[PDB]
Amino acid sequence: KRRPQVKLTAEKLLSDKGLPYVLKNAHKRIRISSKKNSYDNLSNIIQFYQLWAHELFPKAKFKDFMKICQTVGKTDPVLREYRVSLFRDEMG
Amino acid sequence: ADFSLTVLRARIALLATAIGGPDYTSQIDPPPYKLGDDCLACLKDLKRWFKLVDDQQKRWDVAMAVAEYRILTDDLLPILIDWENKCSLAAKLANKAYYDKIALNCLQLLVLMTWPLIVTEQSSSNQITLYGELKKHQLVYKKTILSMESGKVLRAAIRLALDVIKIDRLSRTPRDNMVLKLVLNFFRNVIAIEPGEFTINTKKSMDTLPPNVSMDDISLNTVISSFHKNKVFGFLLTLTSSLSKEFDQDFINIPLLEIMFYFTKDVNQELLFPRTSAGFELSKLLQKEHQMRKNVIKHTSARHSRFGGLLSIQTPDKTRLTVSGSQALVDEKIALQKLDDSKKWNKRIIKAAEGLPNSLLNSQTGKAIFFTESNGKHFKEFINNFIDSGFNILLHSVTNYFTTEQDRMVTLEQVEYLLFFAWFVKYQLLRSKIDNSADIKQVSEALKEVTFILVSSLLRSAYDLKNWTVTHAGMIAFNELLNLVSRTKAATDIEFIVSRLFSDERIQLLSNLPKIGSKYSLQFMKSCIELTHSVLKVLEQYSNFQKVQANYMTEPVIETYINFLERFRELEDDSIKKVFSFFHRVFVQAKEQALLFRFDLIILLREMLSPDGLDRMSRSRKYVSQFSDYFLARLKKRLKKSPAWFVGLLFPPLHNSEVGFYQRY
Amino acid sequence: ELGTSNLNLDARNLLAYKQTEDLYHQLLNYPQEVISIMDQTIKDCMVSLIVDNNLDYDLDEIETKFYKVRPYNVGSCKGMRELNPNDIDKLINLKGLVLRSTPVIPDMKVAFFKCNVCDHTMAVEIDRGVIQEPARCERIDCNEPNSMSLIHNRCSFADKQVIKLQETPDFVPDGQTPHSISLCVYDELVDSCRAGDRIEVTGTFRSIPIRANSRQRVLKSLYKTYVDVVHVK
Amino acid sequence: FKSRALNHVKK
DNA sequence: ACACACTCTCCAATTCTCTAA
DNA sequence: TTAGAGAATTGGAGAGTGTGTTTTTTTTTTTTTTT
Ligand SMILES: [Zn+2]
Repeated sequence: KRRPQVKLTAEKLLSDKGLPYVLKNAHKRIRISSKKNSYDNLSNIIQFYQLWAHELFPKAKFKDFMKICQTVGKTDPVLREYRVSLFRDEMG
Repeated sequence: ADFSLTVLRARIALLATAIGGPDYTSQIDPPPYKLGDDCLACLKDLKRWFKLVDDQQKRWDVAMAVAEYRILTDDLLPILIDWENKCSLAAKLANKAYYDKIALNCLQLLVLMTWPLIVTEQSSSNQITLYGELKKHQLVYKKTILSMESGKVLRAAIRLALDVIKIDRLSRTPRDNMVLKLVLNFFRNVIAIEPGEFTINTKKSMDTLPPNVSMDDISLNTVISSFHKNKVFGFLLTLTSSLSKEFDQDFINIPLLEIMFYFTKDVNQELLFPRTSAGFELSKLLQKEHQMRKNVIKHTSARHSRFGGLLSIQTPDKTRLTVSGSQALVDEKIALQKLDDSKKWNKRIIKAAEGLPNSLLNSQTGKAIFFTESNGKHFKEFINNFIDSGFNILLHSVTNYFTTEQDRMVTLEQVEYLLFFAWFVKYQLLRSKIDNSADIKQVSEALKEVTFILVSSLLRSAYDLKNWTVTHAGMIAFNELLNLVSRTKAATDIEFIVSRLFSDERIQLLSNLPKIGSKYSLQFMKSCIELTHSVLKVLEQYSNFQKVQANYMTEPVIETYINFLERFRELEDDSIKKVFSFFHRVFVQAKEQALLFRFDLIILLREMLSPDGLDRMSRSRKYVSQFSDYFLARLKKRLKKSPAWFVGLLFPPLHNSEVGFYQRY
Repeated sequence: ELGTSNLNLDARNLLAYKQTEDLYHQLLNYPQEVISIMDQTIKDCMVSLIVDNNLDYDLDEIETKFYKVRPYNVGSCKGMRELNPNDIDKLINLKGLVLRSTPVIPDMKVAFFKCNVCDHTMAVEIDRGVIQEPARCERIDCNEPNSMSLIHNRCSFADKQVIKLQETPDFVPDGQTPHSISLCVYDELVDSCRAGDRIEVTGTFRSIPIRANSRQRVLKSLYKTYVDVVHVK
Repeated sequence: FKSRALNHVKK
C-alpha cells in the first residue's frame, strides 16, 4: 500500500498538548485595552490562536484549521462529553 | 452517405439559382435582382426541406446547407425589400396578388432560419454536433438584417401586419390572425440572437464571433437605433395599447410579453437616470487607481530582490521559524501572514441553474450596457410611454390567462412573467421617487388579488419541487410586491392584502428561505438578504412581532450571512449596510449575543477593517468600527465572567438541555 | 524641503554616541539586515516630523517615497588580492581606477499575471530571483488550473549596471601585472562613473554559484565573486 | 455525452 | 545513465443520500 | 433532530515510459625574409 494520510483528529485535541493548554493559559495570554483601537485589540486576539494552531497541527492554512475543527466538533461524542464537562465545572 | 448529403446540398444550390437573378441588359451598375419562375415551388420545397425532413430527422443539416449557399443574405432580403420599395412608391402616388404571395413566403423562411436554439439530452447527436457552428451563422444573420439600407426589411414585416390591422376583427379568419402572430414572432428572434456560449464534452479537464462580426454590430445599442429609424416602436406601442379593444387577445399577448422581457433584460434602471461629466468621473476613477497603486507600494521593498537577508522568529517554548525578505524584518503582521501563505493545501470545494438565456438570475449585474444619447432618450421614451399606456392592460390579460393554465406551464414562461413584473414595478417606483410628474397609479394593476395569488402560487410550487431557478425568479418578484406595498401604505384594501400575505403558512415559507441559501451561488444569497430586510421592515410598521422575529434567529441563518459577507470585495456599498442592520438587530435589540461568538466572524472583521480592505473613507467603515467596538466590549465582559468560553469560541454552541441554557446566557 | 531620498552617513559617528558603540560592529558583520533596519527607521522618522510638528506637507507623498541610508568611511581600505573566503557577506572598502561600464540592464522587480479565460489579474512580488506563479486562478467562480499567464510589458523593472574596477599600481606584487574586480550598481548610482575615473567604494563582498549547462540544475564547485556597492566617492 | 457549458465564464 | 517531461492507473478520502431512534 | 450505514465522485501518489546530452574579411602588434 501507499502511505496512509495524516489528519487532524479529536485525539490530538484531547491530548495534553491540545485544548487544555488554551484553557491553562488564555486568561494570561490575551489582554484587551480601551486604550487601543478596535482594530488593534481585534488583531491581538488572533495571535495566540494562530500560534497555537500552528504548534498543534502545521498541515494547513489557518482558516482551514477552523473549518476543519467544525466537523469533528459537531460529530464526535467524546469531544462533546469533554465540552459538557467544562460547562458542568462552571455549574459546580 | 456523404454523397447523399452533398446531393441534397447541390439540390439546394440549384434551387438557390432557379429563384431568379439581376439583369445584365440593365447598364445600371448594378441594378436590383430580377425574378425567376417555378419560384413558388422553390420556396415551398425549401419549406418542406425544413419541416418534412430536417425536423422529422432532427438534424439542422438543412440549415447548414442554406447557410453554405447564403440564401437569406442573397435572395430573401432583396426579394422582400424590392416588394416593399415598389409598393412604397405606389403608395406615394396614392397578378399583383402573386407578388404579395412571394412577400409572405419569404418572410416565413426568415422566421425559420433565425429561430433561437435549444439543446438537451434528447436532442440528436447531429444537432449537438452542429450547435456551435449554426450559432456563428445566426450572428451573421442578425448583423445583416439590421444593416441593409439601414434596416429597411423591417418596414416590410410591419407592412404585412398593416394589411391585417386593416379591416374589422369581426371579419378576421384564423389564417388571417396568424399573420399578426407571425410578425411579432419575428422581432422576438432578432432581439434574442446574441453572442455564443461555449460548450464542450466533459471528457478531459484540459470567443466564437466569426471574422465578419464585431460587438458594435451585435450590441443592444445598435438594435435600438435600427428599430427607431425603421418605425417599429410606434407599432409595438399602438398595438399593445389598444389591445383591450377586441383584437383577439389570445393570439398576441404572449409573444408581446416575450419582446418586453427580451430587451429589458440587461439594463439597470439607474443607468437611465443621471442621479465634461464623463471626463470628471474618469479623473476621479484615476484617483482610485492611485490609491490601489499606493497599496501595492506600501508592500514593496526599497532595495532589490537579491539584496535580501534572512529572519528567524522564536515562539514561546523557545522553538524557531525562518522567513525571508526585507519587509519581514520589520513587520510581524506581514511575517505571520507570509509564514502561513507558503503552505500548499486548500480544501477542495462544492457548488445551480441551467437551460435558459443569460439574465439577472445567473450573472453579476454590476455591469451596464452602453447607450448613445439619442438611444438613451429614445429608449426612455419607448418604455415611459409603454408604462403610461400599456402596462396594466397587458398584465391584467396575461395574468388572468395564466391562472386558468398554471398546470400546463413550462420553465421559461414562469421565468419570463416573474422578470417582467419585477422590472416595470421597480422602474416606476424609482421614477416617482425622482419626480412628481410620474405617479404610482400607472403600475397599480400588480396589487389586485388575482396576481398576488399567482406570484405566491408560482413561488410555492417552485419551492416544493426543488426547482431552484424558478424559485430564484419568484423570490425577485415577491420582493417587489412587498416593496410596492410599503410605498402605498406610506400614502384600505392593502391592509387586507397584507393580512392575507402574512398568514402563518407564508411566514413558515419566508422564514425557511435564507437557511438553504448557504450552499448556492452568490446571487441567491443576495436575493434572500434583500427579501428578508423588506419582510421584517413591513411587519415592524404593522405596529405578533416577537413570535416572528424569534422565528428568524438561529445558527443556519447566521451561517448564510457570514458566508455571504466575506466576499465583500465583489459587493456593493449598499448590501453591507443591509447585513450590519441585521447584526444590529440580532446583537443589540434581540439580545441574542451568543450566536456571533464564533471564530470565523472574528477573522472577518480584521480583514475587512484592516488597511487592506474597506476604504478609509467609505461610509462602510463608520458602521463596521462602530459595531466592532461594542462587540469586543461585550466579549470582554463574557470571557472574564466565565473562562470556559476560550474553548467555546472555536466550535458551534452545544445543544444539551442541562448545561446549554446557562451556556447561551 | 529639497525633495530628496538618500542620506550619507560616515560610520565613525556610531562610535561617538555611547548607545551605538556595538551597532558599529553589527553593521560590518550583518550588512543586509542592519541597512534595511536603518532604512525603515529613517522613513518613520520623516513621517514623525511632519505629524508631530503638524506641518503642511502631504503625508501620502512621504509614504509613497523610498528612503535609503548610504554608509561610508567604514574603516581601513583592503587590498584587492587579500580578500579571503572569511570576508564573504561583510562590508569592504576598495580604492582603484575605472576601466569600463556596461550599458544599463533591466532587472525585474514585480510580475504581472492575467487569467486567459475570465481576465482576472494579479501583481506578484519577486524575491530571491524566483517568480511565485499561482497554481490556479484565484477568482472564486473561476478556480481553474494553469489558467493565469504573464504579461511582460506590464511588469515593473529597475536599473542594473556593471562597472569594471582595476587595481591601483601602488599595491601590485613585485614583477607582476595589475588585476581587476567587478562592481554591481543599482538605481541612483547607475551612470555616475566614466572610463579613467579614480574612485573609492564601499559595499558587501558577495559570492554565488554558476551552472554547468543551461539545461539543468547542476552547479560547479568554484563560486563567482563580486562587490555590491552601496556608496561611491 | 457529458456536454457542459462554461456557465462561470462571465469576465 | 542520469535528470527531466509527460502519461497512465488505482485506491481511499471526501461529501451526499437514505433510514430509523 | 441526531447519527450511522451505504454509494458515488474526485486527487493525486506513485509508478511507468520515452527522451536528450559529449564534441572572407577587418583591424592591430610583432617577428621574419624579401627587395
Ligand atoms: Zn480566471
